[PDB]
Formats: sequence, structure tokens, C-alpha cells
Amino acid sequence: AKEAVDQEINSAREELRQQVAALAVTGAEKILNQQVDAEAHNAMLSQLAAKL
Amino acid sequence: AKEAVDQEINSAREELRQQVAALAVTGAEKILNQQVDAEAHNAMLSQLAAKL
Amino acid sequence: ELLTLARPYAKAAFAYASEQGATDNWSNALQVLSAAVQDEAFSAYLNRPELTPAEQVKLFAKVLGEDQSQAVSNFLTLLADNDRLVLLPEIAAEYEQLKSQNNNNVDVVIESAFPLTAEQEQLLKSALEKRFNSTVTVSVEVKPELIAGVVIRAGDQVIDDSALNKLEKMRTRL
Amino acid sequence: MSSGRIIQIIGAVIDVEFERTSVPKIYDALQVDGTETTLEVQQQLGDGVVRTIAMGSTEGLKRGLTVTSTNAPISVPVGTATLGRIMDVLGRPIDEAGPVATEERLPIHRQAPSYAEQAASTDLLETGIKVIDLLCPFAKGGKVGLFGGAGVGKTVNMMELINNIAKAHSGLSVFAGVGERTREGNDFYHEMKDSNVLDKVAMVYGQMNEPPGNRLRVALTGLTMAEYFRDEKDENGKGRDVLLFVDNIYRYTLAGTEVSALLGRMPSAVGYQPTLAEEMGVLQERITSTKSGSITSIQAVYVPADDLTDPSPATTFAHLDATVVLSRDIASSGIYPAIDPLDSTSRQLDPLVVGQEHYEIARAVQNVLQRYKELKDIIAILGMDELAEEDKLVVYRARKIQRFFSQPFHVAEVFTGAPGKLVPLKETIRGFKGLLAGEYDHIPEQAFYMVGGIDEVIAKAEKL
Amino acid sequence: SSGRIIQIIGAVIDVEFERTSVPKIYDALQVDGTETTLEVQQQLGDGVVRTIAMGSTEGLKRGLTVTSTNAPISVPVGTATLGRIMDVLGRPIDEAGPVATEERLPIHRQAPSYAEQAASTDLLETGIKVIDLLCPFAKGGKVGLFGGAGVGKTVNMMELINNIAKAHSGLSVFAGVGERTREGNDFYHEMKDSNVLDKVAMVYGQMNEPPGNRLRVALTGLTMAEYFRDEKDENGKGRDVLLFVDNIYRYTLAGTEVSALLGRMPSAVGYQPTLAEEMGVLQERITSTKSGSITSIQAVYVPADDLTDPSPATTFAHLDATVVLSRDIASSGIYPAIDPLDSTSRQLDPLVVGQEHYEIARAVQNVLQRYKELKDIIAILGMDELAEEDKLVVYRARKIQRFFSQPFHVAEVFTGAPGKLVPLKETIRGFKGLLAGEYDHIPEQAFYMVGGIDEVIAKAEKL
Amino acid sequence: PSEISALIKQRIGDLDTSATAKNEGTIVMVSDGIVRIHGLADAMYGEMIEFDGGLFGMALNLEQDSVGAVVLGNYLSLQEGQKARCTGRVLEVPVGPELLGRVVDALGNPIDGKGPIDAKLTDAVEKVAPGVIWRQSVDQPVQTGYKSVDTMIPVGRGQRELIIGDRQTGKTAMAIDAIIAQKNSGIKCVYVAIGQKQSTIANVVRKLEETGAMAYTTVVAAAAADPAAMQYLAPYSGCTMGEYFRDRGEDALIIYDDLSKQAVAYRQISLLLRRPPGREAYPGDVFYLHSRLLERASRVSAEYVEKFTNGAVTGKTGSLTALPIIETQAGDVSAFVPTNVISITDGQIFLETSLFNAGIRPAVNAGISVSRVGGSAQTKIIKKLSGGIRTALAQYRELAAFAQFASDLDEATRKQLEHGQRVTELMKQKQYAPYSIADQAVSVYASNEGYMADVEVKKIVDFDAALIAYFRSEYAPLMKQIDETGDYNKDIEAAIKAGIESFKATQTY
Amino acid sequence: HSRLLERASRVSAEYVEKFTNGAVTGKTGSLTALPIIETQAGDVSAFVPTNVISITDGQIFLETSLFNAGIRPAVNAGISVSRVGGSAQTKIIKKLSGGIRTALAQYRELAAFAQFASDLDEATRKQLEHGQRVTELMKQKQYAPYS
Amino acid sequence: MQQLNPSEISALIKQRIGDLDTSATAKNEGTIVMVSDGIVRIHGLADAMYGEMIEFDGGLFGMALNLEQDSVGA
Ligand SMILES: Nc1ncnc2c1ncn2[C@@H]1O[C@H](COP(=O)(O)OP(=O)(O)OP(=O)(O)O)[C@@H](O)[C@H]1O
Ligand SMILES: [Mg+2]
Repeated sequence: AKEAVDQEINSAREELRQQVAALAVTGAEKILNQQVDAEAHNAMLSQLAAKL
Repeated sequence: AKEAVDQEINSAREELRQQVAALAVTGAEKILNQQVDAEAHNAMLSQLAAKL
Repeated sequence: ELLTLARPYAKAAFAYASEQGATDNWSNALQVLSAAVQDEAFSAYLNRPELTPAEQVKLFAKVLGEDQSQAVSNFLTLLADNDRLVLLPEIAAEYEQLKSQNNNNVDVVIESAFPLTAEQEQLLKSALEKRFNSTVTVSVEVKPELIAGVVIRAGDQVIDDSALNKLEKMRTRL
Repeated sequence: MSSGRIIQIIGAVIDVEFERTSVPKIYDALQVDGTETTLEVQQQLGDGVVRTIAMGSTEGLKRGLTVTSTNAPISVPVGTATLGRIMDVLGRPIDEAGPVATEERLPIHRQAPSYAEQAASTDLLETGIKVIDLLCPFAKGGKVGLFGGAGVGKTVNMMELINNIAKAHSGLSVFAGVGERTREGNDFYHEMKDSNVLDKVAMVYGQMNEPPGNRLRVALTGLTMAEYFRDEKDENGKGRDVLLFVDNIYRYTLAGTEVSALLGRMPSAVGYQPTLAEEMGVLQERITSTKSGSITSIQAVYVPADDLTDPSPATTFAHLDATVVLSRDIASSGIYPAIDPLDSTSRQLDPLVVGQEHYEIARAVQNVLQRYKELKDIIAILGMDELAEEDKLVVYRARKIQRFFSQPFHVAEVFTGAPGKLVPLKETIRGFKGLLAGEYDHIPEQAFYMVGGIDEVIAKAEKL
Repeated sequence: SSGRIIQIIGAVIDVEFERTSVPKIYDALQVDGTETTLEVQQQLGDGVVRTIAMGSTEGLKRGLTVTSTNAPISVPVGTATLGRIMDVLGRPIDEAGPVATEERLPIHRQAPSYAEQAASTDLLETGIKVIDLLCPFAKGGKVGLFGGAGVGKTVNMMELINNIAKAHSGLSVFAGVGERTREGNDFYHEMKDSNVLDKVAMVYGQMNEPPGNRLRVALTGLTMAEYFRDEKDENGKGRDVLLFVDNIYRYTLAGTEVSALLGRMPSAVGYQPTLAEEMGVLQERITSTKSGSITSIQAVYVPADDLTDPSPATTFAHLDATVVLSRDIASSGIYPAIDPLDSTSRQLDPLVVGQEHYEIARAVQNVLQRYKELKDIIAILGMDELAEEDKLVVYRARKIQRFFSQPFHVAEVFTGAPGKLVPLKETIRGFKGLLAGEYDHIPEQAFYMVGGIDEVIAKAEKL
Repeated sequence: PSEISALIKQRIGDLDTSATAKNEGTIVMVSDGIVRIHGLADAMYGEMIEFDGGLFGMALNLEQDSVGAVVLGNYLSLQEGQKARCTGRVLEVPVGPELLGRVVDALGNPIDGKGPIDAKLTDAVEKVAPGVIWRQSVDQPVQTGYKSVDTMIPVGRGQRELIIGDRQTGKTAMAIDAIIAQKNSGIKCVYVAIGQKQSTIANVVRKLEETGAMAYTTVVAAAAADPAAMQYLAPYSGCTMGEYFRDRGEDALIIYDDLSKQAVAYRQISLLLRRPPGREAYPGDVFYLHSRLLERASRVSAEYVEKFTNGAVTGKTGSLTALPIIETQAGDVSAFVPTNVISITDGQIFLETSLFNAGIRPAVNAGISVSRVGGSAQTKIIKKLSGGIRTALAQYRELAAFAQFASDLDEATRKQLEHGQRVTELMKQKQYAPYSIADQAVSVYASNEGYMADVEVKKIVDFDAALIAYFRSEYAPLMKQIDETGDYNKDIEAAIKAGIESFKATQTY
Repeated sequence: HSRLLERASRVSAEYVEKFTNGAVTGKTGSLTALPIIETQAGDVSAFVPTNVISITDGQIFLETSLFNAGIRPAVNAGISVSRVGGSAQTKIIKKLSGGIRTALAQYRELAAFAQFASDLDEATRKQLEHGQRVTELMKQKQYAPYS
Repeated sequence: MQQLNPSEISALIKQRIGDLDTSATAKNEGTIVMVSDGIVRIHGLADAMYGEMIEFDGGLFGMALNLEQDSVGA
């Protein structure tokens, strides 16, 4: 049962990977919250990091 | 046995987050590297001086 | 260690020069002799075993030119006697420390990714004045490999705005 | 202006700097500013640099921190109120029953007693225990070697000693716990309390949970306490004569080795501090009597590794005057105390000390007890009735002797009823002499057991 | 940015570097003149480092440039090393041409984690009387061989080698550690004539090289064993592999040699304080795992037959059996010549070996030790004056000693090289019968130089 | 899914809230987990230190110009130039009853693969023993399931008692079995393992799990593959966890492993600090080192409990019993470290190699093993019944030489010899087979009643086991009551003797 | 000492043959050496003795009192051995040495009772007498070797 | 290098800075430097003799033990 559930959960982590890829590109703007929003727009322009 | 199963589930659940965060930070590094704003340099040093 | 050995000599030299106000002259001499001992050639010539303390002393006087003093000569003599010539630059450094603290000046070292403008530098000097020091000695440094920001070191005291913040976020996520 | 600042810290040793115009002397006291820890000058390192030890934990401390001095060695409270009080080495209460009442303070150190003050006489302390009182009489201002394992009533014997000295000779009692284990210390406290004797003793413990300096200096602490009490004069002068109880002086020597090692100094033959004899003596010479008052010492002694030729016991015997040993078998034979009346040795065992007749009597007793001891094996193996009837008489008489040397204790009164009996010499002497004469060979051994003087013995015998 | 020779004293070496460029520990340093290599031991500040020379200590010139690799010591591994003998550096020393593989792995991995211990203890049988009865093994165990100089110990190891090889595809490996190269060559050739090298890998440290090399041969063998165990074959579980230590004591001594020159202060015997650290580092990487296991055999030397000092003391806290060889039992003509009364294992336990085998071992211990203590009085008077009791005991003990005589499978010339490898169960049967007395009516000679009851009875009937 | 994404973002926005003005240092020198660093003028003594690689370090030598500190994690990752940083804090580890059923690092970090631990409380590892005024006497016993142990060597809650012996003598087994007997004691227990083969560690773990007692139990191990400093500090951490419950008014038990080994580690560490060595390279404070540890465990005065709780709890008194272990070279006691140890414990127990070699399981030599706490650490009934064993074993051990003798000697000697031989054999015992105090009680009664003074020696153990089962079945309520109370009463002994004589009358052994 | 004695051994004929570059083919090279270690009070635990023993092929030992017992030479066979064994002996001497070694072992076994030949076994007495005779057989003069 | 001479004292160094010779009245009076356990290292007495008694401002006496290049132990 462990093998079955772990393999299928693993199989469910790739759509989640692409999801969280979008969501981490989204979180990548929180470097703007790192600053005082001295930059608040440098990231929306950038989408070159479309990796995995 | 059941507790072992649960622990394995939790291990995977936490593990995925690590590679996700690594990808996110690599993207953030790329974005900051493409960022060439010495204007932000001036703004943030002024900001610190204000905090000083 | 080596600094520990150098300590008392620095104390003596500082006390005397302050008592004679020639502190600047001794500091200049210290820089001169530090550069001198840095030279491999000069040292190797100096460490030649056929030379009594007098030889090394007069050699230092010569390389110093018309800048030495009788106190300078005595100091050189005493150090040659115990052969402590080697650790001279550390003595000089501590001597600088003593003058800075004595005049209550603090020397501050700042590294920025991008080069700086005197406006910002004066602003920071004022800011550290609000940090309640007497006076400040600013030495800037361009460090574009650092992502951005200015890092400021006052001895053990450090303040950061550069990549370190990011390192902190990653360790936080983990 | 005495504020100096920490310069270097390793383990327990501590280094500070001061001004080269005002430098504390060795053994001065340093209180850390803002904290309750104290520093002790050991050796002047020149340049206003001093190397010292700390008194307790050393945590959190950081260099450049200001510390003041006292320009004087350590002083602690002393006075009448010090009884029934447990303080640290610093003379600070740990009983948690308020501060110390006295304002009288004296420095811990002082030079050795003057040669002029050594009393030109040497006499004996009276005790009512009927055993040392014959075999190993104590001098006045002597050192008593004590040996044997725990569980044989060491505390009990100390109880009785204290009771007697305070009762007859009005002695005052001081006890020092060197390298103490807390549990037995607390038990000893509760015993001090139940047996109504606490009000007459001054108590200080150094635990084996403390840096060595604590353990080293509790000794001098208690010593000074005793000195103050003795030199405290009575009416018409003549301050009291007091007894001092100290545990495991061997632990003291060990702690001395500790601090010597921490100073980075080479070991000794076995590895003790090379200066061992120095501190041993410094302890000793302040233990004596004077033209005014007297001091006597009881010291628990442990021999590690059973080496009578080890340097530490060897140095001990250099000052020992009387030896008392405690038995396991004798106590198991229901005889209390279990003092072996055959190994105890007294420097005072001389016809010039106890007198002629007393000396000869004691020697005769020793002979009888020996003679019976070698008789024992033959009695065991080859029966009993195969020997000289005189030897059998010896057997009976020695058995009576052993039955007799034990006695009730006034401290035993609260323990198991049976109030104790105080007995001086000149009756013990007479009774024992008569026993040696064999004039009591018509009586069972029972009349001698758990009883006082020979008059009591005959009273019981008639009543038995 | 290359360092230079700045000071050399015997076995300790120092190099200057540009303070920005500093080598890390345990990474190889390339002598720019010769093939000799240096390992970092500690960083001395200012771009100054302390190192030990892997290779010759000749040709050295103060102020000779040296480069690094900026990476730990890695040597090739894999099936392309079996039957080949390598140096400490993994180079062909057998003149059989270069190694075939490029699979190179470092040598300073960490000890296997706690969570990955083999979750159950195991057992190993050898088909050998005294051992499988009195010296049980756990697969992944630690075995010590103490003493023995009138017999061929290497013969014994080679017998175990044939044991495991025929018993399992699990290969074998030996490391020369202060090797008495006479015996090493003998072992090499005898394994050669056995035609069994495909399951064997060879690295030698032979008392002729700087102490670091003889230190590190152990790590080399460890690494080979690790990787070879990790090759999961067709199932997800690789073979359980066997190791041979030429001598653990020489491993200790290798570090012991230059410790003081390293600036290390002496220890309780003058030793190296890092003794226990390196010891544990060595042992903890030798265990049984969730997938696969590794065990080893350690040829032990004892200084003056004294065990009461740290050098064997630390070792003992890691073994699982103390096989102590016997000389006069060899004088009794016994082939294995192993003492039956001193050797033990922590594995003697009913829960792990069952009850019957354990209690048989108990009884045989008792009978042998009781027979020993009667030797004196028997000599004084004779068997007759003893009660009829223990006469059968004497006979049974003698027959036990005969039963232990096991003809060797691989000597090639000792009795014809006959293998026995008798099952543990059959030997249990035989010793049970002997303890009961089922055959306490036969001359002990019938029990000599044989195996099970079948052989004993056949011999007794033929004579 | 998206859950963590929100979680990570919301957590992040909580940081970089300001810029720190911290004071830190940098690396100057490295050797074998030992680092000389420059800077950090202000520094707590013994401050725990952080480093750029995420590791940590312990500062010991505060010299006038630099700092020496020992690696806590795994070095071989650090190079001069990297910057240190103090935490503004002292070494601290977590505690909490949730630690039961959990196995952690000496730093208190899970190793059981059971994920994070929710310890609500952490505490500094280094503290001081409470005031001696906050000590009250010891009267509650501690059971071992070992008739010899529980008879001649009573053990009271809060007492320091030492197991000692030579090597491979079951000392580990003695500790663990003592642990097992705590099904009903209600106390908790902590095992401290030092420099051990993870195989052995895991075997102990598995065995304990089989017993299931790893539920009121917590264990930490500094195996042989660990940084020396970790090992050095670990026992102090275990003491910290014990003191947690002790100060909660609770009573518990803890066990060390190879205090000698951690002493060795400390020796090595100190040596690498260029400190002045002592005899056998041992810095003197080893005495101080151990002693400041052992005394931290005791039974406390309930008044201390009450005042610490500030009214939270008022009835009970806290306690903690200390069971350390020392391994010896050829049974010496004169070695420096054991010599130091001896004067510290409240009692000591020796293990003799020959007895176990003679198959005497266990192999305790009662002849020298003592417990100076007296019967106060026994139950009333055992307090009553110990003396017979005491004196019989005495007489035997003086005169056991006559084994082969007494073919012409007097009969009384023969009878006493048989008595002694039987009672000596009586204590032979197997691991993992603790005896309830009722079992011990029936055995001692049968002993002193001489009802085994008529049966052959070879079957004494069988006799005992049969008796055990017989009562256990027939008279369960009686033993129930007994171990409920542990009181000696004439009714009780009459019932026991009736059962015994029934057993003899009934089924044979 | 290691790198010293290590140099002493016997080589393969091939090795030298190629070393001589084929100048010699048949013979093989060999070299035996004998070091001497002096003992203090006959102690064996001494550092240098410990090392050298750990290195050598085996021990050859001599006891003072045996030389004082007239045993010249005074070999102590109880401890001196060679790992080489009969492999370096000819057929006949290996064939013979067995019972000799056995008798020596027997005599050494009964040493503690050697002073009580009045109550022992007769066969034990015979073994002792044989050991005595062979012991005396092991005497030899100096400069007088035997074929 | 090696440890400091227990004679290199900022006071003494500054004095030699002022002038090297004529130290302490041609070394007729000595000043104490190092103190431990009745053992005293002193600077500035060359007129002093080995094995000489040494007077003190404390009114006490000292025993000459080590005449050295820079200092004296007593
Ligand atoms: N009463 C007993 N009955 C049967 N077996 C026992 C008994 N007591 C101990 N043993 C066995 O003895 C073995 C060795 O004991 P143990 O390993 O505890 O010794 P040790 O001193 O802890 O070893 P080390 O010194 O290596 O730590 C254990 O595996 C255990 O199974
Ligand atoms: Mg153990």
C-alpha cells in the first residue's frame, strides 16, 4: 500500500510542480516586498524563468 | 506500520517544498541579476539612512 | 598572538609620541618601515647573518632618510636586540587604533555594489554621527559582485543590505 | 580607583588588568561589578596584569568587564550567632534563614602562630568514652587520625564528642565539609537538629559541585572561625578550648592538586602539587593550643590505594598525634563504638604523659588483648579445653574487657532510650586494674555490657 | 595560483598559497615536479597549509611549485578491478596494464546514517566445526584473529574466501596494511592457483611507504567494498560483500606515527588523541544496511599478548567475535588449531541461534573446561584414582577435540584439499549424540580429521 | 497544493524587517573541529556560535585577542575567511513529555525519522544543583527485578548508585533491564548512550519497542561517529531533560553510558585547546566535570517543588535517580577516573568477569558491592526478609572453600554449606525476566523457611520457577495485594506458607 | 627499522634476470639477515623490542639462567618460533624433529612438579627422563658446528 | 619566535626611548617585575652579585639566583 500511494502521490506532484512554478514566479515578486517597493514592477515584465 | 506510512507521506510533503523553493530562489536570482537599477541602489541607501 | 606580542610596544610608542605630539611623524615612519619589511629583497638583505644590530639600525635610518629621531633610533635598537623586527606592521596597526580611539575618531569601511557619490557618503557620515561617534573615517569600496546595497563594518559592528538578506530567506524557507 | 577590567578567560582561571600605579596584592579579593562572583589574586603577572581564580561558575562573562578589589584578603562574619548556621566559604548563609547577625569580620589569612605562644605544657583532654580515655588519650591541642568506612557511626561519634566537649569543657564546635556530597550533608544537618546540639556548632560545607577554590578555602574558613572563638577570651581571660571537625583532608590535598594543575605548574613525584607540604603545614601550624585557649582537631582520613607510603598520607602522619580506627566486625558484633582497641596509636602513650601506673595498665591490657587474639584461632580449630586454664582465664578476662569497653551514649538517649553515662578516669583505671587482678572472675560478661563505671557493673552483677 | 614548498620535516609538509585561493581539507595536491601527491591535514592561515606526502619522499626542493585538484581523493572502482592489485592511488602495480574503468569515487564519505541500519540482525555460517558452533557470525559482523604463528592463517582466510565465493556471488576484497609481503605474495599465488580472483580486489600497504599511504589503504578497501555492495543487481539488492584487514593495529599505528609532528600532543600511552575518532570513522562505515550488507575479517596482532591498553581496547569495542588461535592444539596435530575455550562471540544467544544449539555449546564449554582442570591431578595419580565419574568425560573431551579436526578445502596440499562445509544442523546432531554418549564407546581416532557422524562411523568400521 | 505557496509567501513577508548591527567574527585557523577565530570582542562565556554554513560551535577559550571554539556539527566544510556569528545566547535544548517515544540528537534533534518535535519548552543545558537546604531524605524504593540487587543493594528514588565492572559484562543489559521494570512505577526514564555502534543502539531500540516501554521513555545517543563535543555535552542534556520532570515534582530515572568514554572525549578536546595536561593527560577539572553532573540528580524537598511551581503543585516531591556505568581495565579500581568516580556515588556495584565466565548470570560480586543508604530503599517486607540472605551469603563466602571438603567435618558446617550453595545459586537469572517483588518475596520466604534445604541444587531454578507459576495461578489476589502494598503480616506469611506446603504436596518439580 | 628489514628478502629469478638485462637467467636472488636486540631484565614489553618482534619473521630467544644452568647455547624453545616452518628444512630433518619438539613440550609441561619425582606417575617419570636426556643432548661447544 | 622577555615593560621601554644608559643609578637599585610564591623576577641590577643578599624597601631580604641578560630571578 505504501508503494502504491507514494508512487501515485509522486505522480501527482508534477501538475503541482507546474502550479507552484506559476505560484513561485508569483512569489518571486515578493523580493519587491523585500525592499520598500523601491522596485515593484521589475518582475511582471520578466517571464524568462519558465523552467519546470 | 500505519505510523510509518504517515511519516513517509509527511516526508514527501515537506521534501517537495525544498526543491520548489530552490527553483523560486533561482528565478529570483535571475530577476535580480537582470535588474540593473542603480536608481534602486540610491533609493535603498537613502532608505537605510532614513532608518539610520 | 603576534598582536599580543606587539601590544606593549604600541602602548609605549603611543604614550611617548602623544606626550610629544609627534604622533603623525611616528605614524608616517611606521608606514615607511612596514612597507620596508614587506619587501622580500630588503628583508633578505637585512636578515643576512653578518650584521650586528648597528647595521640594521643604520640601514633603517638610511631607508627612512631625513625623518628619523633619537626616540626612533632607540625603538629600532630595542626591537633589533630581541629581533622583533618582523611583527612591525601589526605594531603600526595597533598604533593607528590608539590614535583613532584617543582622538575619539572611528574609522568606517563601506562596500557598495555600485560606485558612490559624495552626497550619499556625506549622508552616511552624518547618519553614523547620529550613531553618536565623535568623527568618522570613511573608506568606500566598489563591490559589484555584491548584488546591491552598502555593507558597513565598524570593527565587530556590521550592517547589511546586500545578498545576505536573500541567504536569510532561503535558510528560513528550509 | 580600583576598577579593573577582564582581559582573558579560560575555564576557571581569570585574568584582569589594572593601572601600574595601583596593583592589588596577592590573595586580595575581587568582586565582579554587577554580579556576585569573586576573584582571588594568585600571582602578579606584571604590566598591571594579574592572574586569578574565580569562586563559582564563570558563565556569560565577557572581557573588558569592570571589576573592583577590596585591597584585603577575604573576610567573613564571625561571632556568637554563627552557631546553627550553614554558610558558604564566603561565610554567606545558605540555610536561607536571614542574613548573618554579626557585623564582626576578620580576614581569612594570618601568619603562623608565634613560637612564643606555644604553650610550655602538654596535657590531656578529658572525654567520657572510656576507650580513648585509656588507650589513646588526646593531648591538648593535638591531631587525631581517624580511619574506617562509612555506616559505622562516624556521625554518631562526632555527636558524642561534641556533646561532651561542650558540656564539661564548655567547648565550641566547628565543622567543615570539604568536598561534601549534599545528601549526607543534609542528613547531618537534620541530625544536628533532632539531637539538640545544632545550637552549639558552626557549619560550612563545600560540595563536590563547585570549582576547586571553594573547596580549598572552606578549610581556612572554618579554621579562622575556630581561631576567633578561641582567641575570644572568657571571663578572667582564658578563652575556650575548641574542637574542629574536618572531612577527608585527602580531598583537600586533591583540590590543591587541582588548582596547582590549573595554574599550569608541573606535578610532583606522584603528581600532587610540588608545593603540597606548604599548604599542608599552613593548615597545620594554626592548629594548636596557646597560653590563652586551645584548639584541637578531628580529621576524617581516607587512604586511597591503601598506600601507607603515598606522599599524601605520609605528609599527614608528619602531623598526626593520635590514630583511631573504626571496625566493621566489632560493630557487627553489636559493640558500639567499633573502635579497634589494638590498632589505635597515640604519641601520648608514655609513662611520662599518662603517668607510670596508667601507662603500665594500658600496656597490660594491650598484652591481654593480643594474647587472646592469637588464642582465637586455636580456640576455633583445636577446641577450647585443650589449653592452659590460665589461658582460659585470659580468654574470659579479655571477653569481659571487650564487653566492657562499649558504653551507652548521651546522644544515644534520644536514639534508643537508655540514657548515656559520663565517666572520667580514676574509676575506669581502678576498675580495669581490678579486672586485671582477676577479682571479678565470678561474674558473667553481661554486667559489663552497655554500662558505665565498675560500680555500675557490680550493681548490675548483684542485680543479675 | 600555485603553492610552493615552504618547509619539510620528515613526514609533515607545508605550502604557501595566495590567501584568496585556499585548498580545502582532504583534497589532493599535485607536485608540479613529480607524480607525488599531498593531502591536506589542516589550514595554517595566510595561505599556509599542512600536508602529508602520498608517494615517495625524495626529489623534494624547498620552493618547488605545487598545484591542487580542489577535490577529495577519488580512485576508480567497479568490476574492472577484480583480480587486479592496485597502489594506494589505484594504479596498476601488477604490471597488468592500466585499469579499464573511469568510475572514480571519493574516499571520505560519511558513516551510514542511523535510519539506514539493517533493521534486523542476521547470521552467517561457515561449515566449520569450532566456529559455527562457538563463533557465530552476523552478516555484517566484525571478526578478530588473535595470534597464531605456527600455522597458516592466510590458509584459513582463503578457506573462508572459497566458502563465501562458492556460497554467494558476494565477492571478496583484501587490503594490505603493513603487509608481511612474503605472506602477501604467498596468498596472492595461492589464490591464483585456486583460480579464484574474479571475486577479489587487492590493495597493499607493505611497511615501505610514508605513514599516510598505509593509513589510507584502509579507506581504499572500504570504498571498494561500499560501492561493490551498492551495485543493486536485477532485484534492487546487491550482494553482501566481505573484507579482509591485514592488521587493524597497523591502521592505528599509521596515525600514531606522525601525530606528534602534526602538533598533536601525545595521549595516555603517548598515542594520538584522535584515535577513537578515526577508529569510529572506520568502523561505523562497516555495517549491515536496509539494502545489502558489508562484513569484514580483521587479522589482529597483540603486543606481548597484552590486551590491557588502548590499542586493542578500542578495537574490541567494535568486533563481534574474538577468534584466538591456539599453538599447542596445532602441536596436537589439529588442522584449524583454534582454541575452543577462549574464543567467543557476542552472537552466542538462544534468541538468535535457537535454544538447542546454544545449550549444546554451553554443555561443551562445561565439559572441556572441567577436563582441563583435571589435567594436573590425572598427571599426578592417573585415571584410576579418579572416580568412575569424569572418565567418560575425559573420553568425550578427547573425541570432541578429534571431531574438531577439519580437513581444509583449500590448501591444495595439506591432506588433498578436501572441503567439508558440513551443515550446522548435522554438526549439532553429532555433538548432541556425543554429549549424550551415543558413541562414547569408540576410540577418539575415529573422530579425528573428519566431519559428521557418517564419516566417523565409516572410519571406525573400516579400521 | 497551492496551500504551501500561500504558506511560504506569508512566512516570507515576515522577514527582512530591519538590518542587524550584529557583532561577529571570522576564521583564522582550523584543525579537527577546532577553530581559532578573530573578532567578536563581546562574547558570553560558553556561547553557542553560528557559522555561514548553518553549523554551530561552542566557545571555550576566551583569550585576550581571539577565540577558540569547537565545531558542533561536521567540519571539513569551513575555511579561513568565513565569518562566524554569536547568537547572543547560551547553549539550550528542548524538553517536554512529548519527547517520550522519540530518539533525538545530543542537541535534541530527532533521528527517529519521526519529523519535527513540538517541544513547547527549551532550557539551558548547564545549570547548578539546588540548595542543599532543598534536600529531603530518601525513602521510596526503586525496583530492579533482581533479588540480589533489591535485597543487598537497595536503591531509593533520587540516589546515585554506580554499576561498574570489566568489559562485556552485561552492564548495558543491567541498565536496560532495570529500565524495563518500570511498567508500574509510573516514573519516566532516559537512556544516554555514548560512543556506540549504531547497530548496538538500534538493537536496544528494537528490543525496547518489543517491550513497548518506549512510551514513558526517551533516549539520546552520542554514537562513535559523532563530534567529540556532542558526546561531551550529551550527558548534561540528558540531565536537563530529567531535571525538567524532577522540577515538575515528578520522579524519574536516567542512565549514562561510558562516562569514561565522554571523559576521553573531553580529554581530547581540552588537549586540542593547548591546555596544561594533568596526570594521564587528564585536565584536573574531570573531577569537577563529573561531579557537577552527578549531583544535579537527587530527590528534592517538596517545599522546593511547591515554591518553584508557584502554587501549581503542592503535594508530591520531585526526584531523579542516577545510574551511571563505568568500564574498567582488568578490574582495577586505582585508575584515576574510577577513583574520582567512587567518592561521588552513594553506592557502588561491581561485576566480576569470572562469575559470568562461570556462567553466573548475573555475575555481580556482592562481596564488595554496597549501598550505604540502608534498608530505607526497600519495602517493609523486603526490609524484613533481607537479613537471612545477608548472613547466609556472608557465612558461605568466608567458608566456601570447603566445596570438595566436608567428608569428615562437623555436620553443622555441611548443612550451612548446603544452605549457602543453594541460596547462592538462587540468584542466577536471565535477562528480560524481571521478578516482581512478590516473586522475590516468595523466593526469599522459601529460602529462609528451608523448604528448599531438602532439594537438590541442580533443580533449584526449576523449583523456583514452578513455585512462581503455581502461586501466580492459584493465589493471584494475594500477590496482587502484596505488590499493591509490600507489607509483612502474619496473615500474609501464613497464607504464603500454606501455599508453599500445598505446592510441595501438590505437583512436583 | 621497517624500511631497513623490508629490504631483506628473496626475489624472483625473473626480477633479477631482467635487472641483469638477461645477463643471468637461472638463479634467483635471496638475502637473510639477523638483527640483535638487547633486553633489560629480559623484558619484552620494551618499545624497540616490541616493534622489532612485530616486524620479524619470528623470535629466537636465549635466557640468562640457562647459560648459567650450563645450557650453552641457552635457547628457550618455549617462546622462540618461526612462521616459516619445515618448508625451509630438508626431508630428513623435518622427518625427525617432531618427537623431539613433542618431548620438549612434555618436559616443559611438567616443570612445576619437576622437584617432586617421588609420587608422580611412572610414565611421567619416563617422559621427564627423556626430556632430561634430550635437554643434555642440546648442549654444544663454541666454534664447533655440525654437519 | 618565542615568548616575551619578562623585562620588556612599557615603562622600561619608554625610559630607554628617553635614554638607553644610566639605568637605575648604574643598577644600584632594582625594581620588582614578576611575583609568584616567594619567587621574584626583577629588572635592573647588574651591580648585584649572584648569591648575594638583596635588600628591600619592604625591609626584607632576597636571595640572588639568576643573573641574566635583561633581568634577575631571586
Ligand atoms: N542473565 C542472562 N542470561 C542470558 N544472557 C545474558 C544474561 N545477561 C547478559 N546476557 C547476554 O550477554 C551479552 C553481553 O552483555 P553486554 O553486551 O550487555 O555486555 P557489555 O559490557 O554491555 O558490552 P560492552 O562492554 O561491549 O558494552 C548480551 O548480548 C546478553 O544477551
Ligand atoms: Mg555497553
